[PDB]
Amino acid sequence: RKQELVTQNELLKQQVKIFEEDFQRERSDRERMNEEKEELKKQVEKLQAQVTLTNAQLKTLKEEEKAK
Amino acid sequence: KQELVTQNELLKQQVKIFEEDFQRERSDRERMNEEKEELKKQVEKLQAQVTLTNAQLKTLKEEEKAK
Amino acid sequence: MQIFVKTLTGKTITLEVEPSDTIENVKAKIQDKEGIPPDQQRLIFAGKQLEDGRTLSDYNIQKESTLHLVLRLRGGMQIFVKTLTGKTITLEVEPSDTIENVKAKIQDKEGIPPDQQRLIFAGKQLEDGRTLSDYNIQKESTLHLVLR
Amino acid sequence: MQIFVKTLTGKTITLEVEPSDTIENVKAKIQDKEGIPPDQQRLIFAGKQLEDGRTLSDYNIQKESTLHLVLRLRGGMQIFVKTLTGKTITLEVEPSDTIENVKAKIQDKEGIPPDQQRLIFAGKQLEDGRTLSDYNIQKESTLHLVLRLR
Repeated sequence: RKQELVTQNELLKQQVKIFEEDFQRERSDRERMNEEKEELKKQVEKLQAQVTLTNAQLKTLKEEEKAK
Repeated sequence: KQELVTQNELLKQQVKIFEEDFQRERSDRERMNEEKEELKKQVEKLQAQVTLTNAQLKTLKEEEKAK
Repeated sequence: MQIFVKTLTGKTITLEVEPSDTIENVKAKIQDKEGIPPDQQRLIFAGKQLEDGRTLSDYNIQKESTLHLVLRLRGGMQIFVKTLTGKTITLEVEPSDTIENVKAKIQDKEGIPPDQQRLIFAGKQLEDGRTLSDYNIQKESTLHLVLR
Repeated sequence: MQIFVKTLTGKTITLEVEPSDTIENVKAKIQDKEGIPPDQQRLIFAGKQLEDGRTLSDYNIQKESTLHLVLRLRGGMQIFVKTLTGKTITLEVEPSDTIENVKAKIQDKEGIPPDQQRLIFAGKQLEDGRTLSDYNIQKESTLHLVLRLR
């Protein structure tokens, strides 16, 4: 019984350690994914600025023409 | 032995807690992937708008030259 | 009523409670003494998990009883903090955390003194006496850490 | 020879083995029977963490011995599978898993039969016999699942 309970003690401790390691790896992957999300947000910002600029250039080009 | 009995029951609880914690972390990472995928769609739409507007600029300049 | 709370480490503390106190109040008391958020706490008695809404009387807990505290690996709310070097750290926070509380958590993880930390969110540097909720900083928001 | 494998969950399965089966072979039997990849399996006997390259004979494991299976919640590589309805499925895979294996994992997780599944990656529909590495499918890649309903 004490050998049986020490056996379960050992197996339970090992299961806890594995689960804690699994969690830390999942957390690390989630951090990386945030970083990738943040770089996508910068790309969106950059592209929105390009579209805004080109739209303004298009309008301007048409007014430069009418000014002829 | 009773001290050992208590530690095994606490350890059992810790196993169940830690699995719950992992499953929440996994669920959060999945939702983050969905958020990434939505941003990738926005990037795609925006890239499409850039190629269109760039192309319109170039052809306006060419149309004006041709007159 | 006076109760012990003990972890799987050697850690043990004493709490001033009443038999009418709910488990959620006991968790709030543990936060006050020990700095452990309630959402990171699981309290155990006779091998079973105590529900937040129940009283101590509901589990037949008497004075000089020992409750067992098992800490979670996370709570409900995380935020991300990005450094200039592209490193990310994630912090376990509550919306009631002050900016100084957040800086102390960063010191805990990375060793950087709070007075040398500047936290930025939505282009604004964050003031020490204000909370996360004051800036509408949500779950999974990203703050930027810049060093003085 | 028939041994037993016991999870901490209380689940006992019974396996048909031969002495000097590598622990690797026993883990494969467990994956055929239960949903569990070998990299999420850790087998223990007589307090010894059992190594994949050594054998049942190696560990003095007699005819109807019981092994203890400790489980991981994840392995080394995950991919995401997005459904047409917006739901995400995370799968525990290996780069040499076939598309057939991936569809079987989706079945085990979600209950959708494999011949009903069409998997898409990078605007290309994925062929059953090929592997994830064949398509340049990396960890944290997102596949799209579309159902073929007749």
